Amino acid sequence: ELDQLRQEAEQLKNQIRDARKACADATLSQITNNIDPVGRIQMRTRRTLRGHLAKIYAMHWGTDSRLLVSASQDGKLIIWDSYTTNKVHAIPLRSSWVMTCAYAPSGNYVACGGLDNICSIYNLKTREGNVRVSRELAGHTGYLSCCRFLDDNQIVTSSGDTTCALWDIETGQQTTTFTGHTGDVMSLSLAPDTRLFVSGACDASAKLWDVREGMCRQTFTGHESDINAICFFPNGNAFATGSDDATCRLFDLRADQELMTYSHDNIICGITSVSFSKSGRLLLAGYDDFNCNVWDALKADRAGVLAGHDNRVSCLGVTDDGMAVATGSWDSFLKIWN
Amino acid sequence: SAGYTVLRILPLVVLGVTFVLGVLGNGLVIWVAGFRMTRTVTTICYLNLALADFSFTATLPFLIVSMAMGEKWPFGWFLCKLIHIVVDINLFGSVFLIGFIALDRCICVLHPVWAQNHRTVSLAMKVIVGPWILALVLTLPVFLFLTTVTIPNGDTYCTFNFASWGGTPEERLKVAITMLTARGIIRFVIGFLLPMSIVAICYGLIAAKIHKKGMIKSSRPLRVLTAVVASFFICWFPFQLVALLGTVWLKEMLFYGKYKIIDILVNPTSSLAFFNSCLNPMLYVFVGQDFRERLIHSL
Amino acid sequence: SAEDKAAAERSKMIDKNLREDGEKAAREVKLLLLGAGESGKNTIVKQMKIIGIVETHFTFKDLHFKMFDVGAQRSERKKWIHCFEGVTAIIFCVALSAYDLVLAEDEEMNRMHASMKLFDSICNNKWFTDTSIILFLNKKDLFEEKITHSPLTICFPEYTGANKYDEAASYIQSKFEDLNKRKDTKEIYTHFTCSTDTKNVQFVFDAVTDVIIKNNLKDCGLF
Amino acid sequence: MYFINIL
Amino acid sequence: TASIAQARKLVEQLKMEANIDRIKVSKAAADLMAYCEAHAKEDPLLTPVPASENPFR
Repeated sequence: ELDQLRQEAEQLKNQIRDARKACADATLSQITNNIDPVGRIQMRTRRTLRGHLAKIYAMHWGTDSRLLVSASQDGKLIIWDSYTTNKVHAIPLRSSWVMTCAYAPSGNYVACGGLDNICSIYNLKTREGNVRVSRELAGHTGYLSCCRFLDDNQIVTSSGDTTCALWDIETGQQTTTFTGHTGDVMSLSLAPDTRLFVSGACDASAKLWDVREGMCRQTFTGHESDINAICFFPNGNAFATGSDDATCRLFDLRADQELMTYSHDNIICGITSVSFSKSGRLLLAGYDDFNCNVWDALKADRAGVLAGHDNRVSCLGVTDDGMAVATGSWDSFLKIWN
Repeated sequence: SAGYTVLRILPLVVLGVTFVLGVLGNGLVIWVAGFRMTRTVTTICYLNLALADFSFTATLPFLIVSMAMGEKWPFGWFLCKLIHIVVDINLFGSVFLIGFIALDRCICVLHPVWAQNHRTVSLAMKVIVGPWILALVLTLPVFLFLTTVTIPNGDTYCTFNFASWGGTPEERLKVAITMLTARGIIRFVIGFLLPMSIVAICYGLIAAKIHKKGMIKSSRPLRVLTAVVASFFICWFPFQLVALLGTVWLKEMLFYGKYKIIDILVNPTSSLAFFNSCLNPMLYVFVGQDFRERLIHSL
Repeated sequence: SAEDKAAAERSKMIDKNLREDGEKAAREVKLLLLGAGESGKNTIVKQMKIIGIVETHFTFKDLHFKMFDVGAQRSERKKWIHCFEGVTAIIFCVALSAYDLVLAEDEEMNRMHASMKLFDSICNNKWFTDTSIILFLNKKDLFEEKITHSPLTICFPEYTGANKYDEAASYIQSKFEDLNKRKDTKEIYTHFTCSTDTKNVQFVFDAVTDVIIKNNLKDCGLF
Repeated sequence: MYFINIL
Repeated sequence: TASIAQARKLVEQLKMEANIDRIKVSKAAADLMAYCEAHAKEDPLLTPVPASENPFR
């Protein structure tokens, strides 16, 4: 019944587009002509973090907004103290091929995946001695592109096997598996309530998943290249996805549409990092042009360039309170922007 | 004579352009490598060479104004002491750093395993301090023998003086002659013979090895190596030869004044050596493409 | 303040400790193995087995080697091949006897042609512009037995040559070299796998030694 | 290194 | 055998995803402006903050 199934698949896909077309009245950019442009947000590098000896692929901001974790290809995981520019902890890695890192919202555990198919969990305190491995999650058949801590026991990791998995730290077993992505999943973001999350894959499609049920709530397809970044809007009802064609697209969960495109003729290089401000007005995107561009989430106008990185910006994060923004790049430096 | 006047005026402009170009290049190299580039062993060596050259050129205008007004010193005793200590230390350190860079390149080429497994930054500074302390040791007589001397006519020269060291003029003159000859021998051997032999040998083996391995894919490496060695030889051999001839003929010069061409020829040789000190970053730092791309990205 | 001083000295201890751990990691040669379709990666690792990704670290002639096999990664290569930017050399494995074999996945794709496409995507890769490739032609013992029975013209129609082991091996060696486009900046060292001891091991050390000289001279301004 | 005159 | 089973899952997901309600974009995008304007003052990036208040001087 391949011919019948192909027709059945097409009519639903046409139905999704037809339903979306009726639902679409006007773009967000059109109804934001009235709102005042934020201006020129000229952000400066208050603190520079150095000490890594290889390319830095991921970073994460904690709830405290003082301690952040950075993963670099030198096999070392460093818990930075942005307030005083101090390395609180230096975590050695069995495999130096790390491309993602996470920090627990409560600050008890950290994770770091990569080409080794291991999501190593480390305890921060370790009163008996130094930092040691707590759990090693080995159930994926592809590079761990991104992992984020949901709770102190539950963690969701995205891998290169086109599947997403939710893990339990104590048992080390996949609680549920999220499947449906045609391409390799590259990034994921967690909503503030942690009930829902979205994953950006290499098939130019973004899918919304449910943590408890394991069902895919929605699927968004507006890109035409790899989606290397994704981040929820602070309210949790929208998210923005990076792409390899220098196009950021904002998708709204309730609207089920691509709201607007953050693209410019000058910028042509790919996007590897996407972050949102505290109010969600400043959509910070990390590009491959050796700098980070701050966009306007409602005006489609670039509001500043963070040209302070020698190499390509690979990671970008914003604190929970929005006090400062840390940008990492392959040049083995972190710049704290405020 | 007309030729003598031109031969005296030319060193002034040579030292002036040496000052300008050396300050510009050394400042650029320091700003790029020391702040905008990663700290590597070759980067550390280039930083040390650039710092020595910058310290020398920043001191050059004092020598320029000295040569302009017939070696007279209008400045004070402490200032001439400091200026000549800085000059001597910078010259010795630059030559020793050139020799050490040649030795490091030779070690990296002939024995890549040792370079890969035994070249660390901490060891890099540890072994680079050695040339500096050697420069201090060789300059110790320049620290404690030198002092400004005023002639009875009312003009001041800061040169060597031995009234305190020698109770009578005869022993003071004897110790002056023997110390000057010893300093000349030390300069010719350690300052010139040691690095020139090292530079020729170190760069000679590098060219010899790459030829046998069939590593010659372009004329750029051979051109750079030959240019560096030829420039170093043609700028340092004449000056050290003049210094050696003056030292071996010092007794006749101070007792009879038989030879006067050496005193005239000192200035052009010093100008050529200073021009080498200026061009060392050009033939040592700007040759690499990584430095050039970092510099063009810096502006 | 005491609390800041304890934090400050802890950072210095971390900073100091990172120096040795970064020096012992920068003094080891980094290698990377490719080749899909049972090209002989497992056989290659056996010779230098002194001590998703496998790290078969070994030391030869007082020089440490780090070997990373990525044969277990079946995902898209473009999303993680940039992580290896900076390796000393690439150890690419090609099966000589694979000229007439066909991939298991697709029955119409030549195994040798697929290896050439992978080789082409590596020579022209933006992350390996200056990275040399240590080409290894595996299974030469079985290649000479099969070349006489099966002509090589099935893989490359535009090749008359001669039906000899030396002639066929040289043409395959030349064909891979001409596939490179970044000439005058990288060298494709080529060797044939031999069952004799310390034969393939010596070539890896010899090829890496030349690359180290190239890397050292490039950073010294001579290149 | 730097030549110094003698009076 | 296996192809029809895997392909049927995509159709089931497409039908399942089509049963949700599409909130109109006109008022869905209006809520985005309301949240941004409400937290614009609280956001330190939108409005510059004196170095005394922030810990990064």
